[PDB]
Amino acid sequence: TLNGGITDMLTELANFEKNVSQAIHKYNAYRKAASVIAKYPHKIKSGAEAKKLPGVGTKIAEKIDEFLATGKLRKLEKIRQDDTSSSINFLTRVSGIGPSAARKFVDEGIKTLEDLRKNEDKLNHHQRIGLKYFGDFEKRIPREEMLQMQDIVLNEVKKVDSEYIATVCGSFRRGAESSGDMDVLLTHPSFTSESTKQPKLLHQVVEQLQKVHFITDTLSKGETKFMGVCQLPSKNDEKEYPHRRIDIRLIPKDQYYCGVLYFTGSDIFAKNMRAHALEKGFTINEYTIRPLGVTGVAGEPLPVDSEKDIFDYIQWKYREPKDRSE
DNA sequence: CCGACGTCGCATCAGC
DNA sequence: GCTGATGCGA
DNA sequence: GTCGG
Ligand SMILES: Cc1cn([C@H]2C[C@H](O)[C@@H](COP(=O)(O)NP(=O)(O)OP(=O)(O)O)O2)c(=O)[nH]c1=O
Ligand SMILES: [Mn+2]
Ligand SMILES: [Mn+2]
Ligand code: NA
Ligand code: NA
Repeated sequence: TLNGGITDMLTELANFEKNVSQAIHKYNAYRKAASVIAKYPHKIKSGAEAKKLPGVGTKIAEKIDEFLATGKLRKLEKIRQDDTSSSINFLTRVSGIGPSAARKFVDEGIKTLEDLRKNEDKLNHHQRIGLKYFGDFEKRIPREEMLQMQDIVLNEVKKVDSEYIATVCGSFRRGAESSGDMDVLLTHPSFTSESTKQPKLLHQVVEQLQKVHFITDTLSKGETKFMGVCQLPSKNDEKEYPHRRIDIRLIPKDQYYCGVLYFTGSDIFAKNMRAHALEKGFTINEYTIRPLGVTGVAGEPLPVDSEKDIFDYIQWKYREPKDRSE
């Protein structure tokens, strides 16, 4: 954490441009610069040194100079005491609330935590639940708790159909000592790129995980993606565990490796990999890696049978999950 | 300079 | 009801 | 905001 103050500054700038300015690319530029600096093994002595890194240009270099000299950045000081910006930035932290909904909520005077509670009738379902567990969602999950949840999910899954395979991707698979949520890839042999030989495949798993009071809430649900809330069971006389966000993704069994690559992350690592795939003339999603034609239009799925195979096509040495934490 | 910036799932709304 | 765009999220 | 070309 050598360059902690800097990466925080850029991350805060990223949040600003996303939530307030609604400038998504600026937001990704800051997050990209913060990431490349995050894994820079030196304590940066000057902006020009940082400018030697990709994703770090003139404007950020100048801001880094200002930060390194004063210990602060004036643009952020101004933003911090801007009440509208501070209000919008806050509302966006509630799940289901983005820059647009936050901005309009502020136009109605709804700009604090109680504002959201007394005006509960103005939220859709996602925002209602996202506010219901705002406090709990702020807490991280120690890896120890992640391990408990994986036993439950994997065993409950086993009980519905023993051919379900369930893998816990996300930062957990990246070996993080603490995660922000739980991410689960799911594969049943009846669901391939060829056919859905069984309906309700994901529904029945959600159903089972609700029966055991593991999944307490749903933010959204489809035939391939679930977004909701879970909770570890506490013993007698114990304070309850915080409610945890959970994501479940049903991906066609034969397209597992593109799926496990996608959901393992990190999100930036992905964005850099897929952007590199393009420069090599490939396009990767959670399903397939495919070549790009002479006209841009992608061709047929190339054969993939390992995580490493996808790294090969784009001329990248395989990086274990632990090393994708950009 | 400038075009492009990973890719896609669900909720939701506009328009028909 | 559907198609496509938009908002928010993975 | 950055950068390839
Ligand atoms: C949010 C998000 C996720 N993803 C992919 C990569 C993430 O690793 C994976 C899971 O989403 P997440 O749980 O929001 N990210 P996380 O598991 O990497 O980090 P954390 O430990 O939950 O905070 O999905 C993207 O590719 N773009 C995104 O914007
Ligand atoms: Mn996660
Ligand atoms: Mn997640
Ligand atoms: Na640079
Ligand atoms: Na949000």
